[PDB]
Amino acid sequence: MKTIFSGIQPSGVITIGNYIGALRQFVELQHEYNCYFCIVDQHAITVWQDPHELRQNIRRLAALYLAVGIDPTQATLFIQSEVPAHAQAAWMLQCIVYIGELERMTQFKEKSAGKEAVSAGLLTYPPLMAADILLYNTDIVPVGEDQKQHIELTRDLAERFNKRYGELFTIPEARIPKVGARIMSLVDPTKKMSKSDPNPKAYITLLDDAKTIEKKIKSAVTDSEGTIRYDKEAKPGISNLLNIYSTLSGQSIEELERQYEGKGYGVFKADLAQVVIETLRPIQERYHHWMESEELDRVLDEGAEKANRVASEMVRKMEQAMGLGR
Amino acid sequence: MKTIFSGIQPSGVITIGNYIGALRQFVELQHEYNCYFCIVDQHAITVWQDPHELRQNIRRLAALYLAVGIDPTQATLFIQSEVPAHAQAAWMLQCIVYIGELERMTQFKEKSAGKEAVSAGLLTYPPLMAADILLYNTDIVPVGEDQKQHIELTRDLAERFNKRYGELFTIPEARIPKVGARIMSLVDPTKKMSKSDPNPKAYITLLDDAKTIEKKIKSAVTDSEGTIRYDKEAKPGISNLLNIYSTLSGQSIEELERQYEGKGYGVFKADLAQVVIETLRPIQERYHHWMESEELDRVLDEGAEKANRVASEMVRKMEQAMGLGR
Ligand SMILES: Nc1ncnc2c1ncn2[C@@H]1O[C@H](COP(=O)(O)OP(=O)(O)OP(=O)(O)O)[C@@H](O)[C@@H]1O
Ligand SMILES: Nc1ncnc2c1ncn2[C@@H]1O[C@H](COP(=O)(O)OP(=O)(O)OP(=O)(O)O)[C@@H](O)[C@@H]1O
Ligand SMILES: OCCc1c[nH]c2ccccc12
Ligand SMILES: OCCc1c[nH]c2ccccc12
Repeated sequence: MKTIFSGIQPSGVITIGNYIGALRQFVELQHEYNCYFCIVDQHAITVWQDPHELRQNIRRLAALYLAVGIDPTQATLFIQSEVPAHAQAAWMLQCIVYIGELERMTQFKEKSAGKEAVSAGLLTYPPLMAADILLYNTDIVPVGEDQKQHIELTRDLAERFNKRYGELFTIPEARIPKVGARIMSLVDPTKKMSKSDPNPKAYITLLDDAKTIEKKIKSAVTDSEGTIRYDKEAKPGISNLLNIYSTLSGQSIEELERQYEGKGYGVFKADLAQVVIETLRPIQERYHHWMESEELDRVLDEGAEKANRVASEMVRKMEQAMGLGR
Repeated sequence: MKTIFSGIQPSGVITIGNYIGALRQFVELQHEYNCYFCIVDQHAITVWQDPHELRQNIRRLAALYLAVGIDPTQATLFIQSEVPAHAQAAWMLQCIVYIGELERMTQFKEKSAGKEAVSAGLLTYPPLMAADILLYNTDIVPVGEDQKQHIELTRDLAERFNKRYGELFTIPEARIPKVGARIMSLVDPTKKMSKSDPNPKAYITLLDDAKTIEKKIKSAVTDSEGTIRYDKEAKPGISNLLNIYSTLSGQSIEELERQYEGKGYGVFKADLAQVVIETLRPIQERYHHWMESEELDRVLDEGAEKANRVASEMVRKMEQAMGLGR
């Protein structure tokens, strides 16, 4: 039985991009693999987070993990900061990675483009993520396309540690879905949808109500050609909407192209909004059930205890390999 | 009663520079302050350390801490990596510091000058050091001159956290001794003496035997003027040797200048070597007593338990202020 690890930042409320690219597949993989699913709050604070919003987004993410169908008896669900081994292993891997490898990361370059002043944690984001994965001898890392480069670096760091000190880490492999690996922003179809986008109109969170979802889908940027067909280069907006429609409804893109022959973008958008609303309706109902109850904290308590047992043992082996401590 | 924190890297065997600039004063301050003295093995691995040498240098440093007279019932002596709070607080402070502040650090610039490839841990050395200090509500940090800049940054990070989130950290002050704050290398009197210098002749470790100390002092670079007088600009070699002689023997520099009027560098160096040997002789005897015994590990066990109690509580307050966890 292979091991899976994957994490989601409580930098906001997760989007249909997070769902389609990652979380939706978590629900299937929990039955086939030994699964660790993490709320990576230490990654979230690599940029400014209001403390009250962060505390709440951590609970919201935990509730949405379970609301979409993750069974806490089949997968280990826990908060990153409640397992100290992640910070401990992050430091050791920070001493393995070179500054040039971190500065070349695409995520760092895009996230620091606003400039002014960028935290060191943003630069050292990858070694913490590498620690997340390597601590549990992870075989498979299910992610969207945006995390492929970080997993490539994680493999490099595992190989470097293994050959500098001794064989210890499993070399992880990314698992990126064939469909929906990069949901695009509704207001800029050339940028990926992000839950921390300064525009709320760029994303659909799993907690958006019907009126909000209708507004954001109908406001999504398109061309003016009027034909509903998939073509990323010429029609990136319509192409993104068709991809969301297809993967949420179960209709193929060609089937959707035929369905909307001779129809305008207006009815296409209105229909897609209702497809999204109906998808989110049972998720939101179970979400409110998890946010109301003490059982959410008990799930998190037990998840952290289990992750701590595995991760702290790996840290002991990492320290012994490097010569730290006694 | 004010609190003191100071740490020494097990990157090697500590030198007379480490002793004169820091450790010697530890022995006095332990009776006047609430003291934490640390073996910072996580700082040591910011550059390559052979695991076997690192494991041994950690024990050697612990033994030399106690051999010079640190009383484990008057001060808390512990290993950095055995208190996870240091890595945890280091991550949070990494999210407070800006990359530009780390790149401007003098230590980073000098240590990365060899170039090729520099670990990220070398860049993020300061936020871990800031964590070391701030975790124990430290008032005073006794160090040599080389650590002044790191403590200035630590104060900046404490103030930034305090005003971004809420008053939590004590603002520490450096305590740099009037005499001996920067012992210089014996082979390059314009560089500070360093325990990890690629030349062994640059430093005198506390464990150097008599023949070795004689060799290194007699090989120390001087001018050819022949006069024994203190003048850093014209005679940096002789000036460094006079400073070591003065602070170890209790004679003032002027008293030493008068004593060696009309004498050559040869007898001056030979005499200084014996002053150093006699200084180290009782230290080395008690060192061998600590390395032989189980009581060294018990001291370290109790030190880590006490430091963990204080540091883990501060991490809980740091997490609560930032919104991490629950
Ligand atoms: N636009 C996207 N399309 C598909 N998957 C995505 C997308 N964005 C994130 N993911 C996925 O969500 C998972 C968690 O990553 P993360 O927490 O950092 O999302 P985010 O960047 O903060 O939110 P988002 O990108 O949607 O705006 C990843 O496994 C994977 O990258
Ligand atoms: N040349 C020196 N003169 C005086 N104090 C020193 C000197 N070098 C280090 N120190 C002091 O030793 C303490 C521990 O610092 P550290 O472990 O990093 O020493 P080091 O750089 O590795 O060894 P060294 O500088 O002697 O070659 C510090 O509080 C303080 O900087
Ligand atoms: O950076 C993407 C979020 C994340 C943090 N740690 C991880 C480990 C595995 C998959 C995703 C993450
Ligand atoms: O960098 C100098 C060694 C060191 C690491 N952490 C510290 C905290 C206080 C004084 C010195 C150190």
